Amino acid sequence: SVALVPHVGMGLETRTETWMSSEGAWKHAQRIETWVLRHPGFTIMAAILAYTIGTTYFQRVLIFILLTAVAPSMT
Amino acid sequence: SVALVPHVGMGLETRTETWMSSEGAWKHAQRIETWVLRHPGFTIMAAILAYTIGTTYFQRVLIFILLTAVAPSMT
Amino acid sequence: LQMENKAWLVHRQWFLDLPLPWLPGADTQGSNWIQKETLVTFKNPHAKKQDVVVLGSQEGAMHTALTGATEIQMSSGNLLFTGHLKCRLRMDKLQLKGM
Amino acid sequence: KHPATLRKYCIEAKLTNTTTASRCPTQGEPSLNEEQDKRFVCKHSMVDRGWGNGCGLFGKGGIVTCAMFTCKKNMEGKIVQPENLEYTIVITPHSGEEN
Amino acid sequence: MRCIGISNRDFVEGVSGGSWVDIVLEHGSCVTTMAKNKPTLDFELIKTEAKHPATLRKYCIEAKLTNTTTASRCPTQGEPSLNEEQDKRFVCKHSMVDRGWGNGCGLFGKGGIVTCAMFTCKKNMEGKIVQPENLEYTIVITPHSGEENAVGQDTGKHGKEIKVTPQSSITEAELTGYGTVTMECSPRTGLDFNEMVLLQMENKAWLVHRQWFLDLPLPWLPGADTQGSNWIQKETLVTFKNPHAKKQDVVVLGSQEGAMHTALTGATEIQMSSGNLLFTGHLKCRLRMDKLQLKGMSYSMCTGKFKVVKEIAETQHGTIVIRVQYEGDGSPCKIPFEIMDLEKRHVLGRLITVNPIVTEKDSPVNIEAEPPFGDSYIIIGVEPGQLKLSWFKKGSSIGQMFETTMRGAKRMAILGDTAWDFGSLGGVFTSIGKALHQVFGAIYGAAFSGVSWTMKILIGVVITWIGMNSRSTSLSVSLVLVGVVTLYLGVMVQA
Amino acid sequence: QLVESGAEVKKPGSSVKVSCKASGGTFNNYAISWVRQAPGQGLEWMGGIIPIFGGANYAQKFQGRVTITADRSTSTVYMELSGLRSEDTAVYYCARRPQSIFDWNFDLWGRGTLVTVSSA
Amino acid sequence: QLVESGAEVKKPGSSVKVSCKASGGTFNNYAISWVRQAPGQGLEWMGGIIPIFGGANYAQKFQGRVTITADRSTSTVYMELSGLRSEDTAVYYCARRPQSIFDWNFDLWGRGTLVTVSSA
Ligand SMILES: *[C@@H]1O[C@H](CO)[C@@H](O)[C@H](O)[C@H]1NC(C)=O
Ligand SMILES: *[C@@H]1O[C@H](CO)[C@@H](O)[C@H](O)[C@H]1NC(C)=O
Repeated sequence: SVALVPHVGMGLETRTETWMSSEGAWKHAQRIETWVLRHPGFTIMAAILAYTIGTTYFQRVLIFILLTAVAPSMT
Repeated sequence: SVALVPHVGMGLETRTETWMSSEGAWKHAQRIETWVLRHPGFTIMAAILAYTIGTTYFQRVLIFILLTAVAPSMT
Repeated sequence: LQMENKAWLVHRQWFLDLPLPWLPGADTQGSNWIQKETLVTFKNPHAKKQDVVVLGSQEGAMHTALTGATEIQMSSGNLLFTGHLKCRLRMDKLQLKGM
Repeated sequence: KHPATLRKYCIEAKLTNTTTASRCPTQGEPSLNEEQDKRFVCKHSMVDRGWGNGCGLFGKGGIVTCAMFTCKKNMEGKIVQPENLEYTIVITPHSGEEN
Repeated sequence: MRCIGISNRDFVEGVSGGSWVDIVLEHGSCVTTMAKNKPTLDFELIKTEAKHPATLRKYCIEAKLTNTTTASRCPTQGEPSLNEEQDKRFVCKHSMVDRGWGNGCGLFGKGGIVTCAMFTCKKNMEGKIVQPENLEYTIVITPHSGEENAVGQDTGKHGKEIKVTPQSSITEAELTGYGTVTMECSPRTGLDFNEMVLLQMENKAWLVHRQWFLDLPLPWLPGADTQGSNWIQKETLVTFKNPHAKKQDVVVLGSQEGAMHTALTGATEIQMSSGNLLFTGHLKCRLRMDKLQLKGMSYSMCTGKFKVVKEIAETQHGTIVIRVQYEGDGSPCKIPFEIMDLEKRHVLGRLITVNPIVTEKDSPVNIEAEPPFGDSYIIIGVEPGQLKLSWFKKGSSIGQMFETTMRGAKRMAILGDTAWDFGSLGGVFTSIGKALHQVFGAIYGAAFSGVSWTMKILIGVVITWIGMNSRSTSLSVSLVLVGVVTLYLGVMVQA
Repeated sequence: QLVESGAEVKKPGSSVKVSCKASGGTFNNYAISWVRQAPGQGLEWMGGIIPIFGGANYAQKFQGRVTITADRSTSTVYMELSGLRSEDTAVYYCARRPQSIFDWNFDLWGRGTLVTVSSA
Repeated sequence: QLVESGAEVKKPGSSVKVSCKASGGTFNNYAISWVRQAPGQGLEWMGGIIPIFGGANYAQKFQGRVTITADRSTSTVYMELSGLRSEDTAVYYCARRPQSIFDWNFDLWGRGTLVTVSSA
């Protein structure tokens, strides 16, 4: 879909507001939140995997965050 | 949009081919590959950040793929 | 889920989480859509004039959203050529013909 | 059989009656009659106002614009009762006899 | 009061030894330039026009499929042949179906099937390109005098708009009673239209990146195309179905207008219905104040009584606008204006409307002034009937310094190195800063292209943590600074 | 550039709604005001509006009985007068003016819609 | 349920296309064969096709001279004959049969299109 390749990081931004800046500013985060709410099972598994793989709490937290963001994004 | 929640991991997959299954099988990987090709500057930064954050080679690589997959799909 | 001339069998929670304006289904007059904000965009370029426009046909985006849903038929009845059925088969009263 | 709808998501809409209301700065948010109409989409924002604009207070005045939301095409999410399913199964005796 | 009452109004003070100041004019923002013994002028870039566009590519957003036809060659005998595969306006697909004595062949394997349908375009998403030469800019220069012109019949008497194009570097604007103002702009560098595309999709237009435009996954035509039927990459808008491997069928995807609108998030909408009008972007201009004159010079001070005909109004820019009217003799005279302290000992305020003058006996002149923070007196007129107006300014000086720093940071965020010549007057420090900014911005844009604000914030947090947990002070400070800047950019980006 | 609705005959106690179709340029740049003139009487200001901003202000004589609205999707401005009476019989004009609070020019005038309050 | 194309009068050396429009059920469930009967001569089988599958087979006499195709969008079957000549004059029929490779029972027929290779 064309919708999966938005025009965000093109470095053309001016002071003028963009097409759906207000709408699309938080839509990705809202989608991730909704997906996490609807799929508590995958979040627990991701947390366990991040704790196991991550040596330190920074590595663990980063791995968990990245896994949780990726799971909806690939879908 | 509505296209960002594509009804993928919902179960209820039978032995009959689903809607747009062939394309959706690899569309996401294709878009990530195209993003990495068009934006090699961020990919190098992700590699450096994963190497620094990662303690073991497996952690480095896992963080690298997670970052490079989130980067395009993040929005 | 029945679109213009195509139908799919989809998860119900997935259907209820779709970010499009919806009617309850008991509405005969419409005119009470719920998430109208998802199909319109309000633009205030700079801080001079405020406008609003619609976001265009969502048919193709919906098709993209339907990947992984099995396509069914809903024109002349709701026909589903997908899925299984578990049956227990009793051969007690079944004999070979012309033994 | 006998499917029942539960939503009628809109995939293509339009807007026909765009209305705007403004209040001079410091005078609080404006209001529109349509802002209580459910067949209308509204949003509150700010615009720059001053002597040139016609307010007289040189600030950011609240502004609200409303447009009538009308649906041109929708997708029906019908449901069926699990008791209304009907599976048709063909049993053939698999003889050499022509079908 | 066009440039008054605009939130994005910026003050520029002083000119270089040559008496020029270079400014960056953005759509939606105005510049008020003021220098000693010079008139205060308001600059507003109000129109950007792109002329003689050329079609680069034509995308298909809605299609129809007809003339569907199938052909099959049963198992082990090769591949089916359709005469439609010779035509490039048919979309074709190959697949296998189960075949046997019942289907119509003599073997019992996976036969070969190909389905072809004729692809037709219903709605287009043309993309046009303009050359930087045909990039006329319109700028309106208004002498910030306290006298304004009612809309209609201005005919350049007060408020002059000048067209800036790459053809002529010098733009002369003759402002009556003020001499001539010479603009010297750089339209070839304001917006890199070479990398831009003017995308036009059904009475809406967007200014998109050329690479992003050419990477769209839709059927398209070369732009040089005339027949309009050899769409390529048609497989992005047509679906091929072989559900159980028993038959093959083709459907077209739905209208991609909404998906395209979603994809256009982050692109500034423009006008392309008639003229290719842009109302976004900036224009860096060098302002020649050499031949500029205060209109009220060689006037005598007004000795008569003044009256305020409209209560003092404070603007968003920390100033106050006072509408006074003269009731005295010697009508073409200059208004005695002062902003003193509560003891009337020191002069605490400055005039934005420098050298206010009375042109007619009963015409209201509205003066904009910058009062000091706290209590002060606005004193208008000579002693016999002198107006003693007391004013209070809410803010503090530290707060104003912080606000100025934040606005400068934001300007460095929307603009790049171009923010270093917004009010520059030569200067070795300015050039050094601009060069360092160019290098750093090159590195940053390389490392953060195609990334959303959430990704920038995450990366900034990660970099800041790496710096905070770094043993070396030099690397620790470098990483912390980079992370702070990246977090700030992610917070300020996507507007 | 300003076109008004045709003359109509109302009845006492009823309401009459008038319109002015500004041709785009008048909208978004200027403001529209409504002035009536009872036969044999001088011009009277009823109110005005900035169609781009919407807020309408009224002469305190007509405040509470008149309504000014603008349709941004049709570039029209409507005037609504309720509680009509014989005295309200007058021609109603709409004129455009700058959005500035100090300039009340009326260069362009509507052709005037006569509103008659009677039975015959 | 099977309707053929109208009468066609052609000239020697040309090519003629004949249209046979079947219903939905006959298009997706049965095969369609082309039989041409020359003036005062017996029936002859030209070829056939499974419209849903679309692979056409022809009599050995008609290799390189007859093309049979189906239009799944309009649910139509066409027969195209190249090198029209005097002996090609005949009536042409489209018949509906099952798609099994053993049963050729034509339980449905059209009405025949007279491809008259002559001048009138
Ligand atoms: C929209 O405006 C038209 C004007 O002709 C009016 O007839 C209609 O009732 C309005 N619709 C609303 C207010 O929903
Ligand atoms: C498509 O089918 C129509 C009949 O509906 C026919 O007139 C047209 O020639 C066909 N086009 C092609 C390329 O076969």
